[PDB]
Amino acid sequence: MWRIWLLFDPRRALVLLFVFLFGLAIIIHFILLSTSRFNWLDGPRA
Amino acid sequence: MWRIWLLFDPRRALVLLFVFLFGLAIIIHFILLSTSRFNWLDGPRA
Amino acid sequence: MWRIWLLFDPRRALVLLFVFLFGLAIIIHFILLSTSRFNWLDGPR
Amino acid sequence: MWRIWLLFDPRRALVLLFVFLFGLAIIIHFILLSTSRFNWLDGPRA
Amino acid sequence: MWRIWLLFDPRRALVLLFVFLFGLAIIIHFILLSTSRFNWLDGPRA
Amino acid sequence: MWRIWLLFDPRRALVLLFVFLFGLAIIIHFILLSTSRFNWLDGPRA
Amino acid sequence: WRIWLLFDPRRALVLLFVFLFGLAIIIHFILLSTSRFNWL
Amino acid sequence: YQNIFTQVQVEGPAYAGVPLRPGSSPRETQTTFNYWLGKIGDAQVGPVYLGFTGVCSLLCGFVAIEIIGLNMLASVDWSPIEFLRQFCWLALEPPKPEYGLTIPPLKEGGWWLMAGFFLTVSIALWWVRTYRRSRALGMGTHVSWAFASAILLYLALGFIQPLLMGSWSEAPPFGVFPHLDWTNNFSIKYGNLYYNPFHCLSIAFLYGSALLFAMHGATILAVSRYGGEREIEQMLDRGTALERAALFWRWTMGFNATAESIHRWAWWFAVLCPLTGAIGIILTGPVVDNWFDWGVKHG
Amino acid sequence: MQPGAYLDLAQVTLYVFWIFFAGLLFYLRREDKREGYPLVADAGSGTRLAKIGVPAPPDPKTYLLRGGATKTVPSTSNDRPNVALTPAAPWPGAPFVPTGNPFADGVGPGSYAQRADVPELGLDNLPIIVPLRAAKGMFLDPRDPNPVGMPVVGCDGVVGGTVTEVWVDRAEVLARYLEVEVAKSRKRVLLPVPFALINDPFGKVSVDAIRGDQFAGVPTTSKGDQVSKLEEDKICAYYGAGTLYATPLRS
Amino acid sequence: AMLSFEKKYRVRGGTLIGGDLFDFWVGPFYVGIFGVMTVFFALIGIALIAWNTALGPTWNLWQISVNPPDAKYGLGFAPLAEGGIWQWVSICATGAFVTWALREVEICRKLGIGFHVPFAFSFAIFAYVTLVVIRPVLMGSWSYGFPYGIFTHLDWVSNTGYSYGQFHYNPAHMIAITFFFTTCLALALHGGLVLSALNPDRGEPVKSPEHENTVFRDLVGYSIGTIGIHRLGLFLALSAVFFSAVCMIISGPVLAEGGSWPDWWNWWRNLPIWNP
Amino acid sequence: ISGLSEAEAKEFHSIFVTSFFLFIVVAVVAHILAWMWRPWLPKATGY
Amino acid sequence: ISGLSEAEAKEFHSIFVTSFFLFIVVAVVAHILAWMWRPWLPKATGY
Amino acid sequence: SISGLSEAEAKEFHSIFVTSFFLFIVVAVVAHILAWMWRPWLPKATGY
Amino acid sequence: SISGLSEAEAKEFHSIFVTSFFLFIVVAVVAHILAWMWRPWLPKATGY
Amino acid sequence: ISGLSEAEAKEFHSIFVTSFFLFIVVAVVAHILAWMWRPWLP
Ligand code: BCL
Ligand code: BCL
Ligand SMILES: CC[C@H]1c2cc3[nH]c4c(c3C)C(=O)[C@H](C(=O)OC)c4c3nc(cc4[nH]c(cc(n2)[C@@H]1C)c(C(C)=O)c4C)[C@@H](C)[C@@H]3CCC(=O)OC/C=C(\C)CCC[C@@H](C)CCC[C@@H](C)CCCC(C)C
Ligand SMILES: CC(C)C/C=C/[C@H](C)C/C=C/[C@@H](C)CCC[C@H](C)CCCC[C@@H](C)CCC[C@H](C)CCC[C@@H](C)CCCC(C)(C)O
Ligand SMILES: CCCCCCCCCCCCO[C@@H]1O[C@H](CO)[C@@H](O[C@H]2O[C@H](CO)[C@@H](O)[C@H](O)[C@H]2O)[C@H](O)[C@H]1O
Ligand SMILES: CCCCCCCCCCCCO[C@@H]1O[C@H](CO)[C@@H](O[C@H]2O[C@H](CO)[C@@H](O)[C@H](O)[C@H]2O)[C@H](O)[C@H]1O
Ligand SMILES: [Fe+3]
Repeated sequence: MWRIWLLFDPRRALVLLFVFLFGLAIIIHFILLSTSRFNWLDGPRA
Repeated sequence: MWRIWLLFDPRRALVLLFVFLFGLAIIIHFILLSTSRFNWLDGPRA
Repeated sequence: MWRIWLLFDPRRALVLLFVFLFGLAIIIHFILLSTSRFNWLDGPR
Repeated sequence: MWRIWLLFDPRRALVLLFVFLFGLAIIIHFILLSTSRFNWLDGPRA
Repeated sequence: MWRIWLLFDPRRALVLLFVFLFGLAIIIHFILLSTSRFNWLDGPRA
Repeated sequence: MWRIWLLFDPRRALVLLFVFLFGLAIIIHFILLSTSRFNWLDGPRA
Repeated sequence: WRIWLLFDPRRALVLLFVFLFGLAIIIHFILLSTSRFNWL
Repeated sequence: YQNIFTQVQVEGPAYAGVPLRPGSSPRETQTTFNYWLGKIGDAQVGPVYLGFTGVCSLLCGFVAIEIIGLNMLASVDWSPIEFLRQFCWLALEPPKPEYGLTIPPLKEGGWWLMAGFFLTVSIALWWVRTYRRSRALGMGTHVSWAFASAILLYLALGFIQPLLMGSWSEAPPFGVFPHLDWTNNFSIKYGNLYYNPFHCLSIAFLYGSALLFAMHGATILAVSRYGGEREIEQMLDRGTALERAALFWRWTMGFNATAESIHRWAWWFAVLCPLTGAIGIILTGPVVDNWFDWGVKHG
Repeated sequence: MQPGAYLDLAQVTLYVFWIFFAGLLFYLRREDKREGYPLVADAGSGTRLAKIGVPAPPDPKTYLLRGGATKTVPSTSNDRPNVALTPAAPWPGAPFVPTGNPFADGVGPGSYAQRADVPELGLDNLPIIVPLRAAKGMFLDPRDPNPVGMPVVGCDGVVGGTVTEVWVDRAEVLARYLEVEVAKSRKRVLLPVPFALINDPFGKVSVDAIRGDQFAGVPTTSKGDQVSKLEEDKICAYYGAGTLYATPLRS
Repeated sequence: AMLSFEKKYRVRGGTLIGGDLFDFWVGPFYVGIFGVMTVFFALIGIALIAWNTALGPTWNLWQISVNPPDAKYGLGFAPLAEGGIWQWVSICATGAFVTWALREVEICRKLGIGFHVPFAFSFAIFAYVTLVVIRPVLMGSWSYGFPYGIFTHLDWVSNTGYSYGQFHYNPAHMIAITFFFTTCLALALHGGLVLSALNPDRGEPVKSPEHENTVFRDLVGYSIGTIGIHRLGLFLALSAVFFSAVCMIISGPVLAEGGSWPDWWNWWRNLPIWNP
Repeated sequence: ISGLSEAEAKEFHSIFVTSFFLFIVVAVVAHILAWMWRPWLPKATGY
Repeated sequence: ISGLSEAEAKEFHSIFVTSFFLFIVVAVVAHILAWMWRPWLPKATGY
Repeated sequence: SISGLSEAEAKEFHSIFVTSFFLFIVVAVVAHILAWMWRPWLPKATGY
Repeated sequence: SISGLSEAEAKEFHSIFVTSFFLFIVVAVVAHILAWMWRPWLPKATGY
Repeated sequence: ISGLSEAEAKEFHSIFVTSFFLFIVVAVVAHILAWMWRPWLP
């Protein structure tokens, strides 16, 4: 077993993991959507 | 009407009345002094 | 009218009245001194 | 009139009077010195 | 007039008088040094 | 005049007098050094 | 010695030393203020 | 050791609080304990009584915040990306000058006017809530009258000075950097606000409140080993802690306060900061339009 | 005044403020004088007339307490005017020297006020500073160390006693005192928490104000499960005396 | 004279230097060696200010100004009539502030209390030293210190702020302002709370710390307590001053003098998340 | 109450009225002199 | 009896009055000399 | 009973005080005479 | 006494005090003579 | 001022100084490697 759960109660060390994963997925989608090549909505500029 | 002094102690009533009356008198004097017509010191046309 | 001194301590009343009188006299003097007609030091100009 | 000393501590009243007199004297002197006419050190051009 | 020392502590009065006299002398000297006519160090242009 | 030492303790009065005299000397030396005529280090501005 | 009946030297000496040091510093800074005696 | 933190923290039952007068409703029952709060202070996080005035205050305030946010989202074409990018630069701007004190079109200051109305109603309701929460425990209303000073500055900034100037366009926008720019341009447009004397006084009282609260906090922490933090009891029955505090300040600067009058000093400095501020703002434009010219006229 | 005059509304408002603020400073400095007055004139000063200052102290202020009781400030009975001190010099402003033992006299950093010899009752008319054995429902929150059991040691490294109980404040959950079974006389004395380093540096809790034996002299509380305001000042004052008068030969 | 309860505490000992030579009071004031030194420095400084004014055009209190040296002197001693008086007034002022903090330390030792007040004053001393010593040294000339004048140092603040575009966009400056406004808020709250408990509504008894906790809860949401409030107040004021000092250190030594604080924020607008 | 007996009150009040009246007389003489130096209260067209 | 006795009050008041009168007469001489130096109270047109 | 002293002490201090005050005033008068010899003050309304 | 000096000790201290004060004054006088020989002060109304 | 004993202060200070020294030695090796890349003194 991994006792990082013992230092970190999963009741909080899993909701923070999820808010972080959500923030990361949002950031990556935003980056792709800001590029001209990888935009899938109004995709390529110029 | 004398029963009013059963509600407010005459001491506080009197000091607040005096400060209020003096403030009002000062305000009115300065308001007049700011006008042209009712300025009694330097007179009109200013 | 003497009964007013039953309402207010004559010491505090007298000190407050003197402070008020001196402040009012100073204010009136400075107001006159700031006008051009009633400035008695330099004069109308 | 002498009864006023049965009310006010004469030492405190007297040092108050001296402080007030000195303050008034230096204030009037400074006012005169700030005017052009009554300046007695440099003279009338001020 | 010796009765004044039945009112005031002559020791504290002496120290206060010294402080006040020195402050006044310094003030007057600096006033004179600030004028042009009575500046006695550099002279009549100040 | 010797009676002045029945009023003031000589140690503290003497040390305070020395501090006062040193401060006065420092101030007069600065004042002389700030002028042009009495700058004994660089001389006048010329 | 008469001054030593006052001002017991076990404490009236380090004060004199810091005073002398402060006065020396003041005079050196005043010298550096000028151009003739600025030795730098 | 010094009392910046609590070495040993005891924990017990949750306190429901003082019972109220027969004029209120049953309060909440959250009463949770946060460890770090107890590390720096007390640990309980409730129970927050939220009655009628509190609920209507939050409703009006969130109406205002919703209006502001929807306008900032519309001003950016509803793009959440561009909203996150430009957030600190977005604002619901005040009405245009051409409209004076009328109700302008929604996109030209009508939305600003409605958000300002609802924010003012929220703030007045919160003030009423502070008043009632104090007088429902039998306490004085000093906190409410300290809040009224901040409210007076806020009204002078957004309502009174725009009234006396005859135009809603004088008022700040609802945005972070844009309201900073409003502050700057207000100083620039009306001379130089450093020569507004009531601005100088407001700054004096702000610096003095910082100074005073540093002094007072440091003084209470310095005598906390003698029970100095129990200020009410030290005032009702003076102990050696408040004697030592008074003596520290009397030997330092020649005069001291008591356990109660120091808090009068505190209250009055903190209150006079926005009072003089509101006066200086109401004077800026209706009375004085160039403060540097006024200062030259005087000094 | 008029648009061209030298007098205008802004400076009139400023002078109104200056008057109001001088009045307010007078009022505040007057409120400041509700304790510690009249002044005690020192050597070489006439003591016939009182020294008060230019804002004279106001009339005594009367506070209403919960149980219909009443307290009038200034608290002149708390002053302890005459104590065991003698002037180090005949001139004014000279410091005083403790004639006896400053720990027992209560002078200097060891001074206390003659507070009421009754505990603080808080809100439910019960003492707020109580041993944990007397406040059921509270617990030391084992997130932090537990002082009980640790033997308390003096400033010179001599063990003074053993921590027996933690005294806490009710309605402000906080540890105020550690009860200490003194070394070998079967006596319990209080130790203010701010005067102790309850961290277990090595194994114990350490107090650097007094040395190990001095724990015998800490003023003891008359009751066993409650402490009065007077005993509170006496204990904190006994520990504060060590800040200047103990220095337990640790050189 | 003494307060009615003061005689217990006016004991000998607790000084740092000098022994019992200066261990005495003058009226209310404790003297110590540092009290003599503080009055010495303050008086030399005030006399130098008066002399600089005597050399100047006006005695108007608002227009009195002791100006720092010209930039041509860099970080060296300037002649007394061309900026040296400013340097010497600065030395006297820093000496006065330091000996004042030390006299407060001596008083703390004599009373047997903590040293929180001199420690907190050291933060204001540090902010002043940042303004007149650290920042102009980092920027290479004493001409960057502010002039000692009631309304000329306001002009210095104005010019310094406007030299970086708009100083509002200085981030440490925004943090410092937040801390000052929160300090004023907390001072009003604390003063009003204690005054409410001590001076209650008519017919009411003096309230207890429990009522204070209750009303503080209903206002701010939670409770910090009687010691927490004073801790928080000390921390808020000290961090306001510390971040003001940081604010000034980063503008001119770090961000160039003709720089722009509004433009510094474009690093956020130009992130690849949303830039193109 | 001010802690003053009615005998003290009447005494203080008589002295106070005398002083107030002398002050008023002096002020009236001062205002007559001031008016002789510079009259205020102009006409609506100025002095 | 806010500090003094009847006799002390009378003695203090006599000394106060005589020294206030000396102050007044010295100030009157001072103002006569000041007026000889430069009169104030100009005409409505100036000096 | 008085504010501090006895009439003997008061009179002794007053004797010394008046002597010192008189010589201080005499020195001041000599100083002012010399100052006036160096620079008179109080100009005419036109100047010096 | 207030200072705690007997009049014997007060007189003894005062003797040395006036001796030192007068030596200080004499040194100051020769210093001012030298300073005047280097730079006289007190100019004419027109300047030096 | 911050509630903390002299033992904790001294041990934390030892830790702080050794951390500072390790930081500085890594700094100087980074500088010499950068010099291997670019000698910044022409
Ligand atoms: C037109 C201008 C004229 C002039 C016209 C007049 C006229 C008219 C009058 C005077 C009067 C006076 N003039 Mg003149 N005077 C002029 C030039 C001067 C000069 C100068 C350097 O040129 C000086 C020093 C003076 C001085 C004086 C005083 C002797 C006197 C002020 C009364 C007084 O002292 O009340 C103060 C009295 C006290 C008792 C104060 C005592 C203070 C005590 C000791 C405690 C104070 C504590 C203090 C606050 C502590 C701090 C001190 C600070 C460190 C300084 N004049 C010019 C030439 N003068 C007045 C006079 O003669 O009155 C009798 C008067 O009517
Ligand atoms: C270039 C900028 C100008 C300048 C332009 C202005 C302008 C304009 C103003 C100030 C004001 C002030 N200035 Mg300024 N100021 C300048 C330079 C300075 C300097 C300096 C070191 O140079 C300092 C220390 C200050 C400091 C100050 C304060 C003393 C004063 C603010 C009082 C206050 O506490 O407001 C804090 C309190 C409030 C802002 C009101 C309280 C708000 C309400 C009550 C709370 C509502 C919260 C709400 C419910 C939350 C939700 C809302 C939604 C999210 C929207 N200024 C320069 C000269 N300054 C103000 C003032 O009063 O001056 C006269 C003001 O209007
Ligand atoms: C003495 C003057 C100082 C002062 C005093 C003061 N403020 C007060 C009080 C007092 C005495 C209260 O009793 C009252 C209070 O409840 O305090 C806890 C309050 C208060 N002062 C507040 C804010 C505040 N005070 C400020 C300033 C000042 N307040 C002065 C410096 C400022 C500044 C400098 O801008 C702000 C932002 C609130 C916390 C509170 C009043 C709350 C209120 O009216 O709520 C209305 C409800 C809504 C708008 C709904 C939404 C609520 C949330 C948005 C609350 C968020 C609070 C805060 C985090 C906002 C910060 C700014 C935002 C843009 C992020
Ligand atoms: C009939 C009329 C005439 C009556 C009305 C008359 C009234 C009386 C007018 C009074 C108006 C005056 C008083 C107002 C004064 C203005 C204030 C001084 C503002 C200054 C400072 C404001 C900013 C610092 C705060 C802006 C808010 C924030 C930046 C944005 C929040 C919105 C979003 C984030 C919410 C996210 C939400 C989303 C969209 C997701 O859902
Ligand atoms: C809630 C706070 C207290 C309640 C409000 C306080 C103020 C109440 C009285 C307000 C009185 C109206 O005040 C008056 O407003 C009008 C228009 O609004 C201004 O009238 C003028 O303002 C300016 C003047 O250049 C121009 O826009 C225009 O010419 C005209 O509108 C007056 O100059 C002002 O004196
Ligand atoms: C017993 C006491 C003896 C005291 C001895 C006195 C020691 C000397 C005191 C230090 C004085 C140094 O004085 C000053 O120092 C700075 C700091 O580098 C020098 O160096 C400075 O030069 C120029 C300006 O001159 C600046 O722009 C530059 O940034 C800085 O390097 C100054 O040119 C020199 O004038
Ligand atoms: Fe407090």
